[PDB]
Amino acid sequence: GDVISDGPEAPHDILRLRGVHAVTRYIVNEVQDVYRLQGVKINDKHIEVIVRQMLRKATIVNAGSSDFLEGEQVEYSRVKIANRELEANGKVGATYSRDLLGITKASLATESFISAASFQETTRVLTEAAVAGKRDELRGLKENVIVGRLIPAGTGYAYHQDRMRRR
Amino acid sequence: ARVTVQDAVEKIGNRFDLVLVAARRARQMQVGGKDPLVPEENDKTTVIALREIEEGLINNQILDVRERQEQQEQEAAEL
Amino acid sequence: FLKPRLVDIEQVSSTHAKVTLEPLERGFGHTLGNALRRILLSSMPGCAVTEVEIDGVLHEYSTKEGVQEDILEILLNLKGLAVRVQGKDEVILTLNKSGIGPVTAADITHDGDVEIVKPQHVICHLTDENASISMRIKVQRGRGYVPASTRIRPIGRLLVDACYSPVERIAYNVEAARVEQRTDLDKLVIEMETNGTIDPEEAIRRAATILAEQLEAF
Amino acid sequence: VTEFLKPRLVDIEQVSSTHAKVTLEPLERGFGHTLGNALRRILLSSMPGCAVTEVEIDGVLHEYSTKEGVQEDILEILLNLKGLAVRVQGKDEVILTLNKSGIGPVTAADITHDGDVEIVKPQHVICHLTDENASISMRIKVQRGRGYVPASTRRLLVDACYSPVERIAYNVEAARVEQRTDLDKLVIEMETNGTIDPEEAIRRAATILAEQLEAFVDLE
Amino acid sequence: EFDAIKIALASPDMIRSWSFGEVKKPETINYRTFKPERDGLFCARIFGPVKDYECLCGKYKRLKHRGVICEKCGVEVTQTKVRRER
Amino acid sequence: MLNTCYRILGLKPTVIFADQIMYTGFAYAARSGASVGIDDMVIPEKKHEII
Amino acid sequence: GHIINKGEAIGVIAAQSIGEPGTQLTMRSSIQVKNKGSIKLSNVKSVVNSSGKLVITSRNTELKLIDEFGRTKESYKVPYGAVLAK
Amino acid sequence: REEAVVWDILDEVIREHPVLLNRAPTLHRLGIQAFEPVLIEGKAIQLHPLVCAAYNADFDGDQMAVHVPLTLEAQLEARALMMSTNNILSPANGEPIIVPSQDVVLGLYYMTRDCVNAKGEGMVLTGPKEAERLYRSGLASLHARVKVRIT
Amino acid sequence: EIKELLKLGDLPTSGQIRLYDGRTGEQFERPVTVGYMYMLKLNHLVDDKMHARSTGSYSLVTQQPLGGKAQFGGQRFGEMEVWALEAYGAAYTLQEMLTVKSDDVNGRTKMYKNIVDGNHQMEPGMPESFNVLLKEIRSLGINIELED
Amino acid sequence: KPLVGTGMERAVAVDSGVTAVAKRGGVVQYVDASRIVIKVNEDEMYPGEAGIDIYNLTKYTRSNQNTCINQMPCVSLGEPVERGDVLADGPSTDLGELALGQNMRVAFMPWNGYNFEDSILVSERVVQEDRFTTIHIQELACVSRDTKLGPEEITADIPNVGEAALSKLDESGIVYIGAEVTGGDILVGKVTPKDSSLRVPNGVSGTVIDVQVFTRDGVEKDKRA
RNA sequence: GAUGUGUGCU
Ligand SMILES: [Mg+2]
Ligand SMILES: [Zn+2]
Repeated sequence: GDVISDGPEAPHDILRLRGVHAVTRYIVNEVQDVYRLQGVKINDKHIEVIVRQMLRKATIVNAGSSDFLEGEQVEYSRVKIANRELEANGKVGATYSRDLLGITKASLATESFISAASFQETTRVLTEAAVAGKRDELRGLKENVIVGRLIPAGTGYAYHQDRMRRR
Repeated sequence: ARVTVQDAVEKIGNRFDLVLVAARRARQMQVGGKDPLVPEENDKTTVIALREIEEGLINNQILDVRERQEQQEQEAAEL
Repeated sequence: FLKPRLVDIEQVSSTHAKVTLEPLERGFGHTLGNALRRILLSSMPGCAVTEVEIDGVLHEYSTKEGVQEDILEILLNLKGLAVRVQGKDEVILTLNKSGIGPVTAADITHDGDVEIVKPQHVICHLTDENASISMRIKVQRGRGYVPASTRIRPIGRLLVDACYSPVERIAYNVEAARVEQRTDLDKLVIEMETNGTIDPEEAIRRAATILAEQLEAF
Repeated sequence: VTEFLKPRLVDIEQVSSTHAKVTLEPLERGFGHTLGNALRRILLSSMPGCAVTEVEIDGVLHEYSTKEGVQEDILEILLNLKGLAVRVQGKDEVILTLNKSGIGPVTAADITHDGDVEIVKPQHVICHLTDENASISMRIKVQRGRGYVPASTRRLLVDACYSPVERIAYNVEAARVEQRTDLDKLVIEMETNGTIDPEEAIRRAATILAEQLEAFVDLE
Repeated sequence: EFDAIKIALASPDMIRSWSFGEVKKPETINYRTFKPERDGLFCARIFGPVKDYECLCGKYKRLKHRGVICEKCGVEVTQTKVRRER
Repeated sequence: MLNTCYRILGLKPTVIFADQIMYTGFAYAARSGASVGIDDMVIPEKKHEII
Repeated sequence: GHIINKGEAIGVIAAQSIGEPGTQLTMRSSIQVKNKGSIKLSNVKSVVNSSGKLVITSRNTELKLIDEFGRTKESYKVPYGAVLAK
Repeated sequence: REEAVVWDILDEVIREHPVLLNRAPTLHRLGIQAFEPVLIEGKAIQLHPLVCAAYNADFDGDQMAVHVPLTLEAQLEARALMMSTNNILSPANGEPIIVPSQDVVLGLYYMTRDCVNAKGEGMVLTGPKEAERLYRSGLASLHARVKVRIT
Repeated sequence: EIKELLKLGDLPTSGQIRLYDGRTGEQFERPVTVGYMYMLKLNHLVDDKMHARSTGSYSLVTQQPLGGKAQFGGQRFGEMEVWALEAYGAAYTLQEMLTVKSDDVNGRTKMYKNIVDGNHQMEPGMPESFNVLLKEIRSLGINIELED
Repeated sequence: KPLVGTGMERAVAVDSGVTAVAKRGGVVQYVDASRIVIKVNEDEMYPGEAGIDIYNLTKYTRSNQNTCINQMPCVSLGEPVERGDVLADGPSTDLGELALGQNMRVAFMPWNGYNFEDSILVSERVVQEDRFTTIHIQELACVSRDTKLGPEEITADIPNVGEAALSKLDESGIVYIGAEVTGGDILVGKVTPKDSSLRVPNGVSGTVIDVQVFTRDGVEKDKRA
């Protein structure tokens, strides 16, 4: 992580060398510099939120007792839950390397091909979804708006939880 | 009369369950025949329900208990 | 307390006059002056033209061969006519005129129970040697401003917005009075400017009547 | 064309007495302010009453001093006297005395009666004492006048507040008859100093205003 | 009523399964008495009746016949809203 | 002042206080005639010398 | 003014907050210690010079001005090969 | 035909039924707030001054959009979540968003300010009410320097 | 020269006179700037901009209310106002904004009947503009469908 | 006129054409609300066919923006004019000098928050004096096409209508020039062989000032036409 | 109804 040259760093080097808290601290302090210069007050919770959503994928280093590929870029939550159920048994989990994608690649690379198709590059998404024979579980806020049911966010939260526990 | 819903939110401490409880109660007063638990001052059903939630004498548990009690009463009278 | 009385009415012109009220206790000059100013500006009873029937005219967006003005400009000049009908509260004046020249308000064949207070008031100019207007101007009494688009039939009757109000400007001034052995007594000079169709003394007496009649709630 | 919407007192909603709040409607358009402001200007500064005009204390002859053993300063005793709301009968001006001693508050109930001179607030505090030897006594000259008369205009002098209305404040808002577009609705909020009731001082002000409009009213 | 949306390719048998007919003549409404053609991009037979609960040839006009395929033009008397689903 | 009313007295006193501030600022801004003229933009006596 | 209620969209009230002030942003030496206190050198790698003072030999070094209480009050970046005054 | 009875019937279908008021670029969420309606004569949607900051709405000619919450849960949401009273802090930072501005503050500034001489600069008042009774009568200047007795 | 011309009238050279309040009769306790400004009436009239709609005609292919004021049309609850309703948490206002008073043709008349029946309750369905999307995707060679 | 101008009003309001400007100097011979007649100075007349020249002013007619463009004479009978000086004023000019608005007496002051952000507090005398009142004409159209089941004619025979509706239409079916109509009234009667009459749009008042019929050839006429 | 053009407003 120490500098072998000089210049501005890219927050993937920061990510994979100095960690994840280093890159959140970097992105937060930088966008907050840009705002604070103009006298805009924005609490940091919000920038930490968008950063969290920029760290969702995770490449795999070694499979282990799991069933992911080698260089497959799986989501971080799938890895977390799979390894947490493996360590519940006696097996040994999988080691991963966090990724960091911009807000435009972390949206097209989410788990629902209806969110992605309604965001951007519709043809490019429906093609890959069609050949991969994908399947959308209807779970975000935008798919429940497109379809026409309650968003799972406010009062729709109570509704959707009742409906999910009914199965 | 009603302007602010702060007290009703303090009673049902979520402000998202407040909406659902008060909506259940107001649809009781409006579609159903049930009458207000508090003297209405020419308020609509929603404000009456919110004002009941504020004076304490209704919430989700109370509503569910009343509903179960009256269901059992109707079933008993059904013979 | 003392009481004010109308001690002088200096009618300086045919339109604007100055009434005087004295003596007025301290701090009452402004109370009475401004109550009377607001009541005079708002609620005095006047007469105003309301409907006009020019002979060969169908609508107000047309012209008449011979007159130098649209029918709309004629309607505005009529809307500014100062008349003082005396017994009724609705009369129909009949203007008939032919030949080159202006058409002042004097060319209105008005009755006994009607008084045109400004006979030089132009209405429209006839510019042809054989051109003649014959209109039926319906004057009536009212209050305030009542537009044509808010009241309540043939395709002849044109409607003009009626501004039933004689006073145009009211000012009032409060200055100490000369009572033989007393000071701190005021005097209220109400300098009003009507359009001619009302009397200063009658204006002040109506204003005070309306004020006291509102106070009669208690 | 001489018939106006004549109002009537819709309600006289009274907060704790001497804090009434009248509302009269549907008052004609723009009459809210003529009426409200005429009554306000009369109630405020032209309305009769009695009030403590001056006062002499035995052991002090200057507004900036201090009598020993008295908690307050004379500059604050004069304030405590300004608020002394008092009713006097047919006499125009009278004098009262406040001989007292002992540790405790000196309240208006400790003034010599003087017959018909009546104090509305016997709980009104005038000064506090701090010694069993501390004795205070004062001659308060109360007097009848009109309105408010400061002391800079006029043997310590007290700003004489002759009139009862402590705070009058109207507020005109919009109200509608069955169809007429926008009328007025006068909402008057009066407090008095207890020596008179609000729903009576409003009527006294209306009487004062009406009697001025009697030399030139049409009697219609 | 449904809890997921599945996308996939479409097999020719499935595309025939969706279809209610076959389109073979490249002609829309006949620029005449404005009725759809026999086997054009509009067709009362394939896609559905043009007017609600009425055949195209004019042999049935009421709800009482609902469901009967006509014999002259084979336009099953049914709703017209099925021309946006078939 | 509004932000400290909100944290000491809650939400309802603040919603009532904000309207009072509004009406009583409007009243006493109108009641002051606080206009703007040309003699209010006063040029310094030292602008010529500095320039 | 309380902890966040379970079940409420923070990912939307976050992006709205980070994106509403967008229309307000644009689109188109020596270390002068300022206050009273002590000095600390983060990651010191230095040596005393023949001039009697210290010279620093590590690029990541930081100079912290600490208040007399113990809290950090100022922080500057000191380059490679910079002679100190104290 | 707008008979004289489809009013107050209307003044009653309107009593405690909020309506949403949206301004064109809804940049953040305060750009939709639900107000209770007051029926006015005219064709302009009168809009309280203290919500203009949130809306970012001057009155130089911009337009708003009313929506009507029909169902009953939508009214209780427009009242318990969106009512313009429930939104006196900004969700972007803990800063207030009901901030008086630009005339409410020139008024409160001209009022609460001192001039070193005035109509009555010595007098010792006996409370706020006497201060008002004196200013209104023209016996003291709003900028005088008095000694009030406040509790 | 402006001040010289004011003196040639008889007006105060400061351009500011002492105005009185019209409704309380007392001075504005400052001289105010009174003069004559040439005002224009831009033709953004208000009775050309006021529009309201409860129910009118609805479009043809996507059964939504029509647009604009000539067609008795409704305001566009845009894509950015959906995020302002999602932010608040108002999940019922949003559902009725995109189902009942908008595409869903079968549950859009049940709501009219409920409303003029004394009931305020929606039996919502599927926006008929999602079925248009399904048909336009299924009319490419792409089998898109709903599971169970 | 503007009291505080720039001097560029007499150029802008003359070079834009709205105004009726003299071609050859002379003496005004006859001034009507809708025509001016200039008797040309013989110093500027041609050798043959001396005569005069006539300016037909454009009375109330409709501009592209549905407003009134309407010339009115600014000269008087028997009065000399020279070349290139206005004889009639156009829309929003005053004596041949651009005038876009009115001069109103402003007071710069806060007034109880009615001019809060950028708002304006207009007196009631500004609307009593009808000085910002504008005029706006709008043409409504009704075309009679030959549909199937036979063409559509403009007769007044309208089924399922009260007599209050057909009260304003004349016998030919079209409205009377001068009929103060309001929202919903019938302006033209057109019949669909099974009714697509032309009606006043919602909330637009007016007074019918000009009815105007066109016809192709072989269609004989109607008395109105 | 679709599209385009243009103007304008935020
Ligand atoms: Mg703007
Ligand atoms: Zn058939």
